[PDB]
Amino acid sequence: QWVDCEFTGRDFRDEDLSRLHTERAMFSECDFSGVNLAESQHRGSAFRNCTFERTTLWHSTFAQCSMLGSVFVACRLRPLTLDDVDFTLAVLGGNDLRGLNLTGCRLRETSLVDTDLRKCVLRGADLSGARTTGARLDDADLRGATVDPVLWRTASLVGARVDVDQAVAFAAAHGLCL
Amino acid sequence: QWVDCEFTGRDFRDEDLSRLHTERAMFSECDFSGVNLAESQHRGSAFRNCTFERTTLWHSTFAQCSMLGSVFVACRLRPLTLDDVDFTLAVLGGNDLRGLNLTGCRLRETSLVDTDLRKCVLRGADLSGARTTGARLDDADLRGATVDPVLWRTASLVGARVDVDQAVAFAAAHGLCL
Ligand SMILES: [Cs+]
Ligand SMILES: [Cs+]
Ligand SMILES: [Cs+]
Ligand SMILES: [Cs+]
Ligand SMILES: [Cs+]
Ligand SMILES: [Cs+]
Ligand SMILES: [Cs+]
Ligand SMILES: [Cs+]
Ligand SMILES: [Cs+]
Ligand SMILES: [Cs+]
Ligand SMILES: [Cs+]
Ligand SMILES: [Cs+]
Repeated sequence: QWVDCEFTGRDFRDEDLSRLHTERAMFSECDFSGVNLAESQHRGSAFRNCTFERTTLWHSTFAQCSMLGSVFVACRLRPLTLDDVDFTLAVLGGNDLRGLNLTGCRLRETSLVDTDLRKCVLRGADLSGARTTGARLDDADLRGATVDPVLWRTASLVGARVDVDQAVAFAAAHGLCL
Repeated sequence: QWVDCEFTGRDFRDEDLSRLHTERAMFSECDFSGVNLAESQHRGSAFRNCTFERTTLWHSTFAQCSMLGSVFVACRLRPLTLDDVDFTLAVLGGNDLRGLNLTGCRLRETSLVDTDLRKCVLRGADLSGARTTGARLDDADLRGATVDPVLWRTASLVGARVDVDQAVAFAAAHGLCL
């Protein structure tokens, strides 16, 4: 258990940190490449501008945690239990996030380039400023999520679930004039 | 002036009928191929299942007239003054109708295949059952018009003006789930 402490510029590479429990641990610029972090549990922690390359995070829990600015490259992120996790400014490009429940999660200015979010639950999520080029949102649930008009012409949306507002914004994003 | 009379299966081909005035003239199955009908004026008349091939109808006026079932092939239809003209079941495929004001006109089960309706005013029009394959509705005004979901994936709509309902139906026609 790492409780009420910080870690800055620490190199945790290729370590086995499975089942780690943290509470109010603030990590800044820590390197978690090749780290095995399966079955870990986090509550109130922050992983700020950290590097997650090929990090294994599946079967984990993050509650009220921040991931602001962190970069995730080819990470195993499913399944995963998230409750109010801030992904603002984070880089999730190219990862497979299919099926993850991301209700009300902040993804402001998050990079979602070529990220697979198929069937993801994004109700009430905030995607203001996210980069969605090549993003796959098929069969995902977006109702009440705040999204920019650019998303409507960048992500694939077959079967995506939306509210009236989004449908209207989709329509205007494809050249119709309201 | 042809007033309160009928004409059935009449052959009017290649006749000069320019400036003709009719009032409650009922034409059924009349052939108007190659006919010049420019500057004509019609009020309360019917042109039912008539044939209009290469007929010249520009600079004309039709008020409360019916065109039910008539076939129009390469006709000059612009400009034109229409007020409540019924085009139900009519064949307007391939004609250039650009810019025509068609407010509240019925186009139920009308064939609009490859018809150019760019910039047309179709407010309050009824297009239930129209066939819109290759139809061009760019910069046209559709607000309050009743249209089938199939129109949203068949006609070109760049800049078309729509209300909230149509935008929503456009959205659902492209795979989004409301
Ligand atoms: Cs361990
Ligand atoms: Cs802090
Ligand atoms: Cs949860
Ligand atoms: Cs969640
Ligand atoms: Cs916003
Ligand atoms: Cs911003
Ligand atoms: Cs004449
Ligand atoms: Cs009649
Ligand atoms: Cs008129
Ligand atoms: Cs009109
Ligand atoms: Cs209808
Ligand atoms: Cs019908």
